Amino acid sequence: TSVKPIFSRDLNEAKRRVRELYRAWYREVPNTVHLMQLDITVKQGRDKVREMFMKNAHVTDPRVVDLLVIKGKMELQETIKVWKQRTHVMRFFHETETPRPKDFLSKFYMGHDP
Amino acid sequence: RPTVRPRSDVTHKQLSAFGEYVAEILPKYVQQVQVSCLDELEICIHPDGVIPTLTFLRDHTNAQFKSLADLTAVDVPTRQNRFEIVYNLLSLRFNSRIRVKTYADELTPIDSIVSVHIAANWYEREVWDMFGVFFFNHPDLRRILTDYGFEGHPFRKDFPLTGYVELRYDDEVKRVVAEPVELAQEFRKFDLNSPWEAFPAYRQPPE
Amino acid sequence: EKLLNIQPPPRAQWIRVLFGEITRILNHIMAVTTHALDIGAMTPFFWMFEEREKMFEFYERVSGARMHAAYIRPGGVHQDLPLGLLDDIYEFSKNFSLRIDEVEEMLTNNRIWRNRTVDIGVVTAEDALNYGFSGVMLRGSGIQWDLRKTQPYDVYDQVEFDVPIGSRGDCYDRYLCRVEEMRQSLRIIEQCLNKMPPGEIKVDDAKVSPPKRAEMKTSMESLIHHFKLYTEGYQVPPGATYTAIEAPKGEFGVYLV
Amino acid sequence: GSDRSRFLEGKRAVEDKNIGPLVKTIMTRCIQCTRCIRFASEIAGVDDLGTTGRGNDMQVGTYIEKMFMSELSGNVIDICPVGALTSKPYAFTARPWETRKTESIDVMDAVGSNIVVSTRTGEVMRILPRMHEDINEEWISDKTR
Amino acid sequence: ASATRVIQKLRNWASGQDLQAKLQLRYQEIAKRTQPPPKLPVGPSHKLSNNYYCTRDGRREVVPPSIIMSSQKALVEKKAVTPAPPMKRWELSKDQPYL
Amino acid sequence: TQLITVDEKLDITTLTGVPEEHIKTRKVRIFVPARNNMQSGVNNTKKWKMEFDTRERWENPLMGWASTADPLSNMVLTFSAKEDAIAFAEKNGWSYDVEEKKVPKPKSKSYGANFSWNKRTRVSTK
Amino acid sequence: LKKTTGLVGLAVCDTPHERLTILYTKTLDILKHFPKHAAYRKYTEQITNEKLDMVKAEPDVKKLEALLQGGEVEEVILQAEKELSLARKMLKWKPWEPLVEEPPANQWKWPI
Amino acid sequence: GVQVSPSGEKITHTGQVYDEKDYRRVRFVDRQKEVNENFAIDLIAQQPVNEVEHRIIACDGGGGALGHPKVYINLDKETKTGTCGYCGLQFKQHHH
Amino acid sequence: LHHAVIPHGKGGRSSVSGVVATVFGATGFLGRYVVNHLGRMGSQVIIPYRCDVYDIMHLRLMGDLGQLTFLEWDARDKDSIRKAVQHSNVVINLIGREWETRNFDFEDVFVNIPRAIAQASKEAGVERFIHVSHLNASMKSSSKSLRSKAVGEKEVRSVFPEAIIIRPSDIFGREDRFLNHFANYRWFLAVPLVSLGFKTVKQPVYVADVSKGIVNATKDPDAVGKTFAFTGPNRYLLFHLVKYIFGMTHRTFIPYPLPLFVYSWIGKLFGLSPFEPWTTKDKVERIHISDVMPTDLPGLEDLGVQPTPLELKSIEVLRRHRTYRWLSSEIEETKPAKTVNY
Amino acid sequence: SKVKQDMPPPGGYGPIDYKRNLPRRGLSGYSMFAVGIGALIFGYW
Amino acid sequence: TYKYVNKKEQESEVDMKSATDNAARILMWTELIRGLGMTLSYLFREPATINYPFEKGPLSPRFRGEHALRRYPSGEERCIACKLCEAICPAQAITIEAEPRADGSRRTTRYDIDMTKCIYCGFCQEACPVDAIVEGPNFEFSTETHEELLYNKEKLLNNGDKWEAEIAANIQADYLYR
Ligand SMILES: NC(=O)C1=CN([C@@H]2O[C@H](COP(=O)(O)OP(=O)(O)OC[C@H]3O[C@@H](n4cnc5c(N)ncnc54)[C@H](OP(=O)(O)O)[C@@H]3O)[C@@H](O)[C@H]2O)C=CC1
Ligand code: SF4
Ligand code: SF4
Ligand code: SF4
Ligand code: SF4
Ligand SMILES: [K+]
Ligand SMILES: [Zn+2]
Repeated sequence: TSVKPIFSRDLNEAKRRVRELYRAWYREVPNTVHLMQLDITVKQGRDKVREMFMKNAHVTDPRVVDLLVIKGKMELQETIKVWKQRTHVMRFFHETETPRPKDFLSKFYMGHDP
Repeated sequence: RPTVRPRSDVTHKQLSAFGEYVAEILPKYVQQVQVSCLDELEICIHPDGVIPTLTFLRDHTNAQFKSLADLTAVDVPTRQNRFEIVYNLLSLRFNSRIRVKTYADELTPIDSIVSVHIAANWYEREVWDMFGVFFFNHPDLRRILTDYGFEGHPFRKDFPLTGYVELRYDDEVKRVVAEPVELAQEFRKFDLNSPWEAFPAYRQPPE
Repeated sequence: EKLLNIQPPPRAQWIRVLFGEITRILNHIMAVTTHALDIGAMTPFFWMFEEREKMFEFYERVSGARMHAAYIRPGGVHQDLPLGLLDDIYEFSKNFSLRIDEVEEMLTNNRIWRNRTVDIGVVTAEDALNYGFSGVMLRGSGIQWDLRKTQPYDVYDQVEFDVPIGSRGDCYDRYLCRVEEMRQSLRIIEQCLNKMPPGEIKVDDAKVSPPKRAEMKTSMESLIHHFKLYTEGYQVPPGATYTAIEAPKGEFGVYLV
Repeated sequence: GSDRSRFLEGKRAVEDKNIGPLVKTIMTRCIQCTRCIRFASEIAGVDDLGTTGRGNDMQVGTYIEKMFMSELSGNVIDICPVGALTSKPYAFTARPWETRKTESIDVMDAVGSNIVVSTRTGEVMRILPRMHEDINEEWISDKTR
Repeated sequence: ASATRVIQKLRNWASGQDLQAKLQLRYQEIAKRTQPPPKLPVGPSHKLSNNYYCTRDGRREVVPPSIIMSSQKALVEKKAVTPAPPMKRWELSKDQPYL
Repeated sequence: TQLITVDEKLDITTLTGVPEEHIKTRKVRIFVPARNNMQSGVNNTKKWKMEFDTRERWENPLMGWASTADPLSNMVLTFSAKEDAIAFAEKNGWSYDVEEKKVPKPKSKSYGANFSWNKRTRVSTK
Repeated sequence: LKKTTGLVGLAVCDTPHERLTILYTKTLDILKHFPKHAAYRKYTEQITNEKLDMVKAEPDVKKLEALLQGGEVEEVILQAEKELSLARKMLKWKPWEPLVEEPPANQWKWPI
Repeated sequence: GVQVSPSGEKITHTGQVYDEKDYRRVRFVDRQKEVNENFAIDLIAQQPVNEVEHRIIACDGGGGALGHPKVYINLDKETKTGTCGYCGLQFKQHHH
Repeated sequence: LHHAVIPHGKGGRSSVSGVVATVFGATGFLGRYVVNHLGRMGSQVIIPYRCDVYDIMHLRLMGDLGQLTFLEWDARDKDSIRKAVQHSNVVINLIGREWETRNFDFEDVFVNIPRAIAQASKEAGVERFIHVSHLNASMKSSSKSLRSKAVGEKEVRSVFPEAIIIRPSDIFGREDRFLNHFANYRWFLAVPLVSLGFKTVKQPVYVADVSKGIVNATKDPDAVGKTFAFTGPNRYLLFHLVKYIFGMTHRTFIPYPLPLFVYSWIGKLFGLSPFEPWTTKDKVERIHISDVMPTDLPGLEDLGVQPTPLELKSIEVLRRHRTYRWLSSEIEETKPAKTVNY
Repeated sequence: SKVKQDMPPPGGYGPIDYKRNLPRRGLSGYSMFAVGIGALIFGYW
Repeated sequence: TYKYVNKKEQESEVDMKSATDNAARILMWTELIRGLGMTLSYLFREPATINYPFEKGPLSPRFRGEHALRRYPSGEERCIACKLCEAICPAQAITIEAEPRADGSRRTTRYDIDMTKCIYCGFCQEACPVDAIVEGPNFEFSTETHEELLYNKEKLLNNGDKWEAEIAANIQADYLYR
């Protein structure tokens, strides 16, 4: 209640900025895969971009959405340059680590973790 | 007393007079003016007056603080605005130092002072990288000290000392990969706080 | 020390100034010789690094380590000098200006070095102040500023030396400033060796400095303070300070809260 | 206190006692504060501890070879400010800056007294009492300690 | 130090400076590695009298910073001042101005 | 023109960079720490600490050290007020258990009760 | 008569009395647009008036620099025009107004 | 004195030997498990008891500052010798 | 379980998994991936080696502070085998060669050494013995190596009756001898295939899939004597596979029908070499032996491993063999090979 | 036992040169140009 | 005070002789020949190189080398399990698990020092109240594996027994300063 906006008055232009950022990432994925000799395909990278947007897609605060857009623009900028390397852009896929299972039987069989 | 420092009440009085001067010149922004017993002048202002306060201190005739020494942030995660942004300024003309404080939270950015001092470019990049305080109108605001894909702002109090991820070479993928952190030692925190107070001058009143 | 409101003893202060100028000679040797190595000449690097090895031997004699000598402490100075150290420092410093003269003759009048450094990286005084350089680029561009003269901290206020000042703001003027700062550091080293005072080595406050080991093993309060300083440490009263020291590379500041 | 000692003489020394398998007594470092005596007289109510002698020779303990073994007898280890009365099972194993403290409750007694488990490197090292004025006040029993 | 006269003359002429006076190899003028034992002095406050810690407790002389004005505590012709008197201009060095 | 109405709960967990495991499957405890019963000093109370639930610390096969797997093990956070700690926990999105401050009860103390004429408070040893 | 200023990028700037005169008069003329109760107006009028008085009093450059104590006269000129720029910026702003917002009660409390 | 486990490996002065079925002996396979031969408990057991005259004896480690903190031991019990806590030196009052 | 073998610790690389394992072919090509997976999950890995310490240097990482114990061994030293296996829950046998040397032949390599390792493991009382055979190493095969692997499979079954026996197909991956072999066919004029590469069906399997299958086998409650067939998800004709390989390489593709008799002659000519031979008669026979259909045997699917397709994990192998012109080409620039069923 | 400490000699240490010292040598310009021209003329003849 | 490094006082005007001198300096490369002479003199000097494994570099009794646990002259270990060296250890490189011994003395059961974690600062040896842990003069103890630098109590006691003939002499030469 009665906070100061940073870019967006409400959620609509925040979603507009989100759509602009998503367009930029979607266009940049093929150039990234071509330039950095990535094992993945263009479809996998665009699906990963959609996955990141979806895992951030539950927040309804305009300031938080604007800050996520700003951080996404920074990440996109260092992907536009080759500041990020193959290792940095393949860290999004978690190809090495085994995911912890979501079921109580497995989480009971190994570890005392909830 | 050969083990105690001298006091210099003359420069304490000078800094007090200059604090009155700045506080009455800029009443719109100045919230507090204090002079420590170490003879350092601190001026705590509203975040809206960062640009006018820093411009006044950069080029006012009686307050030429044209050199910016330091720009840092302090995370105090118990106040409502958890970041205290601190500017240490140097006056070569009058051979003085001033400190200007403002506040921020995770969702309230502060106007950058790159138009006033150019060192504020990298200093505000470091503040954003280490604390997540965004800066308005900053040219190429981005990370400066963390890794390229690093997530989170590590100088915050709630960030762990060891971080959340660690890097190792993996021969299957032939890469340097990131894993969740698993220490073989588990850094031992030490409770090095005496249960007896040491300084009665700072004894807070009870709640 | 400023947060604790204590002062180191005069012998500790003079030792700290002596090793401050020793660090300044080390750092300016490193800067000048590695700058010349990046330009293309390596013989001054080898000569002045033999000299740098002698000064690292001085560090290894005054403390344990050659480089990371955890020696200057908030309680003044950790340990006193061994008995031959001042004479060996004098023997090093009386021959040191010849080495600076050899490097000066090798580089300064050399037309290749002049073409490589003159009118390169010219910084105006106003731009240096606005960019907040504050260390050597100010006096290379002509700004008369040195913290050891303007805001003196240790016995720098009672040593005598000159601050070299550039006039063109380029690499050549900065190189000349660093060489002249080496010479003035030699001058301060001579003054410190002459005026070293006979006092104690750390502030006689057992609640900040650890006591001597004999007193610790023979006294109750000394053992209690040794235990608490080496387990918990001294409590610094709350407050924030910004302490700036004229380090050889520039204004080195600590904002302590 | 001050930071130095003006004492240039020889310190006294007191022979130790064998008060039990729980409380190790190094009575040389006792400061003659009678806290254990007051506790064992009022709270524990055994009246076995006391002062024998006069002056600098005044000593705390039992005059005879007495086995001070009651319930609520580690609380003298708690309330002794010096290390005159220490815990024999917790002999030399850890230090307070090492120990992580977890505030928990007690079992094997239906009082449910509040305790602090002092662990270190994933190993339970000590059980201390907590302060709850409505359950156990400041102390716990020997079984839970 | 162990060089012939002809080689010393060649070195001095080629360097342009006298080298045997300030050669950078240490031979015998350094201190002996085995030193006599020291007897370090005790500093002040070893006085055994008139030496109470409360009279030299510099750590507890620190006070909280003095508030000049406050937006809460205070709730608020004269000359303009400066943070300090302006710094006097440096004098040129007399032993070597090198100007 | 510069004020907007936001009716959220100030969620910054998407900005903190913490993995979702250490956000959701985590329990913080907000408490004034208990007085260490080995000492009579009370200065280590009166500040509200926030700590995390303790995870597994196992034994290193090589050296016998205590190995860990969670980063939020030594995460003592200090707050001047319970409401500030609650707000910080809610803002970072951690489930919290908060327990009230346990002040010692004010007690009647009289030196003359040790020498009572008829009450049981008369002591037998000074 | 002065050959160099000694600071890189600072021009020699002959006839500095006229330049200081016009800078100080422009500063006064733009200070006339501030409110009368503006402390910035009062103090800057004091500073500019006394510096203009000493620049009218002293005709020699070296003695004028010694009186001004602002470094070289070219540094004084640069400081005067920067003060004029600050006067314009402070007319665009309105710093003499009351405080925009009180801080929270524990915002400047140390230690916590 | 070092001893040998039935598995074969040596036993340290804090007896910590790996069991028969413990896998952590491949670290000693083709290498060695080094044990300090000089057991301090035996070395201080074979030290003689010092006969002193006073009821209270002061102990260092054998030097003014090269030893341990100077402690005092009370030799009132005739049945047992007083051992200094830092060293392992034992003192007995010469009551004759 | 002994107390030091309890699997306590989340995840891997610093935890204990209780998979103390002696890996015998660890210095080779499948062995590095197996050791990588074991050290990743966090396990005591005993590596007996006979090559140089420099040749085992690449294995010295991927283990956390003494979790990898290297010790020398000789294949003719029963004491060395016994001291390798005497502290191990699990023994994994990956010993193999693609050729025969003066000291060791196919019979020794695939029969005598696995029998000695299994015998020493049985006498030391290890709990599991995983042995890597080959798919279609059944009996009466055209090549000596497959017959030797069949006989060694029988010998390991006789000595260690509950040994897990894993039979992968032709394993592909980085530094393999299948994809790199077909990509190194470019150094000659044409590609000499038998019957133009037709009537020869292969389903290659990924190294990470095989190593994950081996690790899941050494942790699996089942597989106490079972035989697994580790195959890829798609079966390709040899002609289509080589055409896909040269398409991903972007070099060229001119095939050449060559009868197996003279192709075995050329293989023997290449195998006459004191160094590691480029190809040999047994190699070309195993190239032109078709894979069998895995019908009743379990595989990666019920060992918990999804078989990664070659069309997915093929660019990380064949990008070395491209020129600069075609180096920055994606997956979609090459059409996938036709998959047969048969 | 008197206080023994690392101290300078009672008369102080000797002088230490610190200023720049260049030899300031070489032939004059006229002599070098004259010997060069003489070598040129002799070689030409 | 201050001085100039490149500013010139007035000018030396223009003269035929000075012009000829500058012309000869430019044409005949006089400063280049001077630099040649300087490095020629350095050629004819004596090198400062020592024959390394036979002539070691000089050191001091204060030198911080390899860690060691010392003993009393009776043979009893000096360490009394007081843990304040690991309390002061700025790298947390020491682990000091301890228990009462068979004779009831306060001794250590685990004393580990991670030399790959230690910063070689001597804080442990200056904090130890009984001179138990020391940093002796051994610096040529480089190993071929990471594990050999993870010392335990047996390794530290072996180092103390190995280097006691030198550590005791260094402490004798040094203890009056500390
Ligand atoms: N790779 C493939 O395409 C396929 C392989 N297989 C089988 O899987 C197993 C592992 O495969 P792979 O990695 O490719 O094999 P490698 O070619 O990589 O060799 C495996 C290991 O065997 C060791 N070895 C070979 N001969 C001897 C010997 N005489 N004595 C001791 N050690 C020896 C090698 O050690 P060193 O380096 O010291 O010589 C090496 O570490 C083998 O049995 C192989 O036949 C099955 C199907 C397909
Ligand atoms: S409580 Fe401790 S210090 Fe007090 S009298 Fe008892 S034993 Fe002595
Ligand atoms: S820690 Fe306390 S009780 Fe123990 S010896 Fe020291 S002062 Fe005495
Ligand atoms: S030298 Fe320093 S870092 Fe190393 S063990 Fe000792 S205290 Fe720790
Ligand atoms: S080595 Fe010294 S400081 Fe460390 S625990 Fe032992 S006695 Fe204490
Ligand atoms: K106690
Ligand atoms: Zn003793």
